[PDB]
Amino acid sequence: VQLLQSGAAVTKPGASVRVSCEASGYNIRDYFIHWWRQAPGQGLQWVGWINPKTGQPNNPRQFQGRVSLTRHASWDFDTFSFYMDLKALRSDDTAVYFCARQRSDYWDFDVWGSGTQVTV
Amino acid sequence: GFLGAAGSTMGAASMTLTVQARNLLSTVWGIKQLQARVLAVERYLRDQQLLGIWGCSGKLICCTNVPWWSNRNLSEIWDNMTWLQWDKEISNYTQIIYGLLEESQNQQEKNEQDLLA
Amino acid sequence: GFLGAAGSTMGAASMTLTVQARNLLVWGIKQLQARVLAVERYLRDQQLLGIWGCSGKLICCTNVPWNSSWSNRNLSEIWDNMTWLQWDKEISNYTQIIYGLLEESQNQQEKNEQDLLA
Amino acid sequence: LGFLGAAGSTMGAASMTLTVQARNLLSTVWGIKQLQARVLAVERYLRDQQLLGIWGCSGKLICCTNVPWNRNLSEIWDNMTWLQWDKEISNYTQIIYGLLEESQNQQEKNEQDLLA
Amino acid sequence: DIQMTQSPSSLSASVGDTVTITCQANGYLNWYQQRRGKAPKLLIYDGSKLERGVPSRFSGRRWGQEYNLTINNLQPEDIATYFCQVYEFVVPGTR
Amino acid sequence: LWVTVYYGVPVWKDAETTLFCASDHNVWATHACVPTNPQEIHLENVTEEFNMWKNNMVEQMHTDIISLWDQSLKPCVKLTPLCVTLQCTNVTNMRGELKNCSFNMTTELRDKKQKVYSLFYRLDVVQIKEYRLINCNTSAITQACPKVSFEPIPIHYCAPAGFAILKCKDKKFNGTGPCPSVSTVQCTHGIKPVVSTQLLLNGSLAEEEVMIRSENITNNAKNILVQFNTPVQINCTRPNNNTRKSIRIGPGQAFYATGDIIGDIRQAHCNVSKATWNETLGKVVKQLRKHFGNNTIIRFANSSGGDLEVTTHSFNCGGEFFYCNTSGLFNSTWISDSITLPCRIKQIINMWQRIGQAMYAPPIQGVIRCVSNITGLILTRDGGSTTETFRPGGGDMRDNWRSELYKYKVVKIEPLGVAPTRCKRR
Ligand SMILES: *[C@@H]1O[C@H](CO)[C@@H](O[C@@H]2O[C@H](CO)[C@@H](O[C@@H]3O[C@H](CO)[C@@H](O)[C@H](O)[C@@H]3O)[C@H](O)[C@H]2NC(C)=O)[C@H](O)[C@H]1NC(C)=O
Ligand SMILES: *[C@@H]1O[C@H](CO)[C@@H](O[C@@H]2O[C@H](CO)[C@@H](O)[C@H](O)[C@H]2NC(C)=O)[C@H](O)[C@H]1NC(C)=O
Ligand SMILES: *[C@@H]1O[C@H](CO)[C@@H](O[C@@H]2O[C@H](CO)[C@@H](O)[C@H](O)[C@H]2NC(C)=O)[C@H](O)[C@H]1NC(C)=O
Ligand SMILES: *[C@@H]1O[C@H](CO)[C@@H](O[C@@H]2O[C@H](CO)[C@@H](O)[C@H](O)[C@H]2NC(C)=O)[C@H](O)[C@H]1NC(C)=O
Ligand SMILES: *[C@@H]1O[C@H](CO)[C@@H](O[C@@H]2O[C@H](CO)[C@@H](O)[C@H](O)[C@H]2NC(C)=O)[C@H](O)[C@H]1NC(C)=O
Ligand SMILES: *[C@@H]1O[C@H](CO)[C@@H](O[C@@H]2O[C@H](CO)[C@@H](O)[C@H](O)[C@H]2NC(C)=O)[C@H](O)[C@H]1NC(C)=O
Ligand SMILES: *[C@@H]1O[C@H](CO)[C@@H](O[C@@H]2O[C@H](CO)[C@@H](O)[C@H](O)[C@H]2NC(C)=O)[C@H](O)[C@H]1NC(C)=O
Ligand SMILES: *[C@@H]1O[C@H](CO)[C@@H](O)[C@H](O)[C@H]1NC(C)=O
Ligand SMILES: *[C@@H]1O[C@H](CO)[C@@H](O)[C@H](O)[C@H]1NC(C)=O
Ligand SMILES: *[C@@H]1O[C@H](CO)[C@@H](O)[C@H](O)[C@H]1NC(C)=O
Ligand SMILES: *[C@@H]1O[C@H](CO)[C@@H](O)[C@H](O)[C@H]1NC(C)=O
Ligand SMILES: *[C@@H]1O[C@H](CO)[C@@H](O)[C@H](O)[C@H]1NC(C)=O
Ligand SMILES: *[C@@H]1O[C@H](CO)[C@@H](O)[C@H](O)[C@H]1NC(C)=O
Ligand SMILES: *[C@@H]1O[C@H](CO)[C@@H](O)[C@H](O)[C@H]1NC(C)=O
Ligand SMILES: *[C@@H]1O[C@H](CO)[C@@H](O)[C@H](O)[C@H]1NC(C)=O
Ligand SMILES: *[C@@H]1O[C@H](CO)[C@@H](O)[C@H](O)[C@H]1NC(C)=O
Repeated sequence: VQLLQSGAAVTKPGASVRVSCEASGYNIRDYFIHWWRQAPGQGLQWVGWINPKTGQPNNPRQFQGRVSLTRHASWDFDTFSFYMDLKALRSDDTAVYFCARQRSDYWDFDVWGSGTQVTV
Repeated sequence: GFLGAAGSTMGAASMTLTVQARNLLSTVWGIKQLQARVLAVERYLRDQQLLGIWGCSGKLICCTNVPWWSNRNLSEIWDNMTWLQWDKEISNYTQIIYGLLEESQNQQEKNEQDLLA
Repeated sequence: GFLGAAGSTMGAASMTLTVQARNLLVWGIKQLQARVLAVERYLRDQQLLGIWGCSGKLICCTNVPWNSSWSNRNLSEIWDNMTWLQWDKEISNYTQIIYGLLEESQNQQEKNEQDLLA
Repeated sequence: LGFLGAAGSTMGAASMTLTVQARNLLSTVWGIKQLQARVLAVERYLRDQQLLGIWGCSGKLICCTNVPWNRNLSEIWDNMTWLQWDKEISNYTQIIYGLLEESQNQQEKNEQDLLA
Repeated sequence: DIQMTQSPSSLSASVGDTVTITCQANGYLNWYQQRRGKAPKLLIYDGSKLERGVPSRFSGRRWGQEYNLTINNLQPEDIATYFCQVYEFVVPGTR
Repeated sequence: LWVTVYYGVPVWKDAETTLFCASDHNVWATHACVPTNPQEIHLENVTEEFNMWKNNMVEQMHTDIISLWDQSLKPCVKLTPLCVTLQCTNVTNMRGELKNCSFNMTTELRDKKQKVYSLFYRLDVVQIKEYRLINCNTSAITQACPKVSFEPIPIHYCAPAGFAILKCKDKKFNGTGPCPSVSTVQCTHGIKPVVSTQLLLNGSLAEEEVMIRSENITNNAKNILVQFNTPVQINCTRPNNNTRKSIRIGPGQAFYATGDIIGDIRQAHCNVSKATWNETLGKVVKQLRKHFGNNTIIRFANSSGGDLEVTTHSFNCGGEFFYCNTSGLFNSTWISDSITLPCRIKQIINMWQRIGQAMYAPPIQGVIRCVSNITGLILTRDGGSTTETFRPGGGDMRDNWRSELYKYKVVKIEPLGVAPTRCKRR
């Protein structure tokens, strides 16, 4: 069970940024994928999950209309790619973004991603 | 042999119960035999349970308590009539007896002994 | 009817054993498996009933002494107030050793005695 | 001491462990192969139980019969095992079974019926 | 609603001593230890059971609405930030 | 004193076993189901502990429905010469929904070929003006075999000998917990195997009022199941008048294309009544307010996103697969005439959430109309929260089946007991 991550991205204000994870090591369709972002010198912040089987996302009121979560499986359903799009970069959107695998109803994220630096 | 006492009277056909009793148990062709085996086992087991509930376990001839429709005399019944004619004649009255023996008559008798001992 | 006396006490549920006793017997394998499983379960239960010397009887008395270690309650209360389901959990722990005692002490020695004295 | 644990023991000592032998009799590829065994075991058990029931010995591990018979019992029960007994006496078992079926059971039913 | 707090803030435990980090919450709680400039890692899940691959010294216990994690035989490598998350709510943690 | 053995005592234990079908030319093969007035016995003085989220009836029903779906697609035609390079043009010169696509095809003789055409929907073709079928790179097509019908019919689930099915007769019954009015039965009522994602159709209505059931309401990742006490009528229609044309692609192999449409091309759609939906939403809000503050704001909204199966109300009406835009219903915000839902039609179907195999669906001639009764809802709640908002969701059929089997359970009878008595064996 291993996930992956993309490199750091620098974007101008009023642009779009895309961050991608990739899970290759296990039965992907049976576990949710969650996204988190951490501001510098602050605790973790919750971004919504995505259901790999049907693709329906769930985002909080703060990120409604600005974040999109999609997944794209490959042939033989051996690898998955989970993307995250942010529509309008603002001043205080700088943070570090992680993708995590929820194992069970306890909401315990055993596997995490490397992380990505997003700066405006 | 098997079913050989068919034409004989109920008096002379009740002495050979064992010979009929033995033969109860005894890929297209591989599925039509397993069905027969399971069906035979099930029918034999159902008949054995029906015998056992009434108080008749391992007994080919029983005597039970309920009184005794028919108006014929005993000599007439056991002298000339055969088993099949009796079965065809009295098929209606069987269900009354079947529930009568198992429900009360045995169930009562299974208690007084427990009360007595 | 079937399971009608489930809520009734032990005293009033002992007169209805025959109702449960006579109801114990794709889309092509799911019927055969059930038909053979019912027979196997019925034969196993009847074998255990028979090897204790109780074959053919719904209510049989046994000469195995009952100690208070397994359970101890007043005979007036047990048969008048509490239910069979309530009693099932209370004595469920010690059933196996009771069955083991019934195995040889109830019938085997008495079988040998009957063999010698006949 | 267990299943078939008195195989070498003398008949007198082997007759005390009837229950341990009597208890184990009942209980895609390897999907039908298990079902065949499941049906076969039930069939064999039912056949043996029917044979016991016909003779009037139903539900009895040590039965007594009404069929009369060298071979003094002292040497048989003290100096032999069940296997040698089987090898020696297997010839006559069919006629013994035939006598047991009707010579002593159906008759007993007739006298019991006529008595009451 | 879900209300959860982590009072201890910063601590000054020394090497070779026993440390305790306490919190209060309702619902399932999990403890994570994050080193500076690295991804978080799960130590104890459900707040009482420890994930396979962590030394047995780390132990967390729950009583009523008060949970806390105790570490004994502290080592220099254990200087990270410890925080507890219920479902989607996290607190900055303790360092 | 002494121990006595009772055979036939009323005692049951939790267990799981295979339950067979009894049902009073069909996908679900109810001919193999045994024939089925059934008796129901009331049990008094008893309170059984029920759980609907962990019962095994739903799993067995799911795998049995999948097996019946699979075994009915074996005899009929395998459409895999149809993966060729199509050439498609517009049907008229709503626009661009239908396409006239022509291609080459084989015939009864191996050395000969023919040129044919058919009318395809825009949702079934993908551009390479050369198109191709949507799934010729992922799966193989088998035809839906017109001799069978897709109309659901009630199915019972009956238990073997030595087992029983317990039922809960509590009117206001929560998903899990004791039931003070347990009864017993041999087997259940008729259950229609209907497939839908966001609205439940032709279901069983509640007796007292609207009920809310979720495994754990605090966890937002689990859906909420809503049951109505009164149905909502919905009329769905397909105005087009199609003609079906048969094409021979081999010895004994037939392909059913579409000749043309008589009259005008009109959009398929469904109608709901506005006032009844308003009352139903008011009742749902009133019941939902019990699991939150008494002054919290309730909201409803369009689906967030995903596949076409979960963002739209999906079903079939008489053999044509409808996907309907439902964003006109969940349009409200609550503080303490008719609605028309445009729909689209699809023929190449990937069913049961499998990506390995697919199915075709022959065109059905004539006008198609359905009148159905909406019984329930499946919702999800946006996390990170006053002002709770709810979106429609679905896609998992176990949620569909669980709304019918929430009261039944299976138990095994154990007819042996040991009891203390004063009697001594002779
Ligand atoms: C929910 O249940 C209703 C039950 O009425 C279903 O409506 C019924 O659907 C069938 C299938 O199309 C209709 O049968 C058809 O009738 C026409 C006209 O007689 C005939 O030409 C066809 O060959 C076919 O037999 C039936 O009339 C219709 N019932 C009513 C009252 O309109 C509905 O389809 C179900 N919904 C779902 C999603 O399953
Ligand atoms: C949802 O899950 C939570 C956490 O697993 C459950 O919280 C438990 O609730 C019971 C009864 O209220 C308490 O005895 C436990 O101590 C709680 N566990 C905790 C706080 O970790 C909650 O009950 C669940 N919801 C439902 C409806 O069952
Ligand atoms: C769809 O078109 C067909 C023609 O192919 C119509 O069928 C005719 O219907 C009328 C009305 O009963 C009959 O009198 C004719 O005999 C039918 N066949 C013909 C004209 O060939 C059908 O009615 C149309 N559908 C609708 C809903 O109007
Ligand atoms: C569903 O609702 C639509 C919209 O009201 C109905 O369509 C109307 O039909 C009548 C009768 O032909 C026309 O006079 C109206 O102009 C139509 N409405 C519109 C907006 O064009 C339809 O009849 C209803 N019933 C169905 C589709 O079965
Ligand atoms: C949906 O279709 C049904 C059935 O055609 C419609 O019910 C009709 O309602 C009118 C009055 O509004 C009655 O006069 C008719 O008798 C009803 N039909 C039948 C067959 O009885 C209903 O109006 C339609 N529209 C909805 C439910 O919005
Ligand atoms: C959610 O609502 C919005 C608008 O109410 C729908 O989004 C529209 O989608 C069309 C499709 O191309 C766009 O042209 C519009 O611009 C979108 N609206 C806005 C305001 O941008 C959306 O379809 C609804 N959700 C679902 C699942 O249908
Ligand atoms: C589902 O229905 C909604 C409501 O009709 C659609 O939202 C409209 O989309 C059109 C597309 O250009 C826009 O012009 C309208 O402004 C939208 N309405 C509102 C209120 O914003 C939505 O597009 C439909 N979904 C799909 C996939 O077509
Ligand atoms: C098949 O083709 C479609 C259309 O381009 C594409 O979206 C899809 O990803 C392809 N299948 C796979 C397994 O890549
Ligand atoms: C057939 O009937 C005759 C006439 O009574 C009788 O003598 C004979 O024994 C019967 N045969 C059998 C096999 O019972
Ligand atoms: C920390 O430990 C216990 C758990 O063992 C916890 O319940 C309590 O709040 C704390 N106890 C003390 C003495 O601080
Ligand atoms: C148990 O059920 C019987 C039968 O209806 C009833 O008479 C009795 O009162 C019930 N027990 C109690 C405690 O109510
Ligand atoms: C055919 O439909 C396409 C897609 O809407 C459109 O761009 C084109 O103008 C139409 N007419 C043609 C190709 O003659
Ligand atoms: C059918 O095949 C012929 C080969 O001669 C080709 O010229 C023609 O374009 C094909 N038709 C289509 C619709 O692809
Ligand atoms: C539903 O009806 C009530 C009362 O008639 C009204 O206040 C409310 O606005 C209606 N809802 C919508 C969405 O129009
Ligand atoms: C309801 O939907 C209409 C069109 O679908 C839209 O204009 C409106 O903003 C929505 N919300 C309302 C009326 O509150
Ligand atoms: C709703 O429709 C179903 C099937 O068409 C029908 O059985 C049911 O009776 C209807 N609802 C009412 C209240 O009649």
